[PDB]
Amino acid sequence: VAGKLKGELAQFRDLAAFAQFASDLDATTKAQIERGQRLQELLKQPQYQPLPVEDQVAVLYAATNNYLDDVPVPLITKWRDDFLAFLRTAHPEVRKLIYDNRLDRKFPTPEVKEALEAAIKEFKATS
Amino acid sequence: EQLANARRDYEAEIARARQEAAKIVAQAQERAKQQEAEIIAQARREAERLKEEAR
Amino acid sequence: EQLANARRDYEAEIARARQEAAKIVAQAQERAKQQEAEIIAQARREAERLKEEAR
Repeated sequence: VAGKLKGELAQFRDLAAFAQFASDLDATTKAQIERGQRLQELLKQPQYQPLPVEDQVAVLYAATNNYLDDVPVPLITKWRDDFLAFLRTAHPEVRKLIYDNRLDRKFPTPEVKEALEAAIKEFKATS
Repeated sequence: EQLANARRDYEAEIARARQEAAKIVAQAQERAKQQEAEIIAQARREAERLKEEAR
Repeated sequence: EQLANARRDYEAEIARARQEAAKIVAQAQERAKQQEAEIIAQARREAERLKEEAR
């Protein structure tokens, strides 16, 4: 879940030069800039708030696979905190499945994929 | 025909959206109950951890 | 006008459903927060009792 995050942040840094222009950016460039800003806001983390690895991979999966574009930039930190609270309360078994299934060579297996996606959909609906 | 069909489909889609909103309301109530239960369970686990730490 | 009224009614229903869900979630979350604060206070009292036992 982090290789593609690194790629997207790289394109954001590459396109940071064009960000000054207004309306001169095509749909692809504007979408890439929005994704980059969203990822950057996601990385912003308060002090004394560690995230277990399962929460990290779940959050990055949510952020990178187009489940976060609708969320506006100023509220992404609260979105992440709310989503982590929802996971810790709603579906702890999802986090356990992530934790015991993180070592596997191909992490996005069908069961973990569908469970995590269902959790994200339920959270977004409840929002 | 346009007027009649528009009104009829308006009512029918209103009923369909009412069913969807009923599902949404049921989901909201069930999620509130499940979240209350999960908060209670997590608080109990935290209190047990605090008591074990105290011991 | 009827075709637009269909969307109007659907939007009103959606808004009602969302508002109901949000209010229910907020009330449940407030209740859960109060319960968690009570459990935390009980844990602190238990820790003070453990400290008294150690003393």
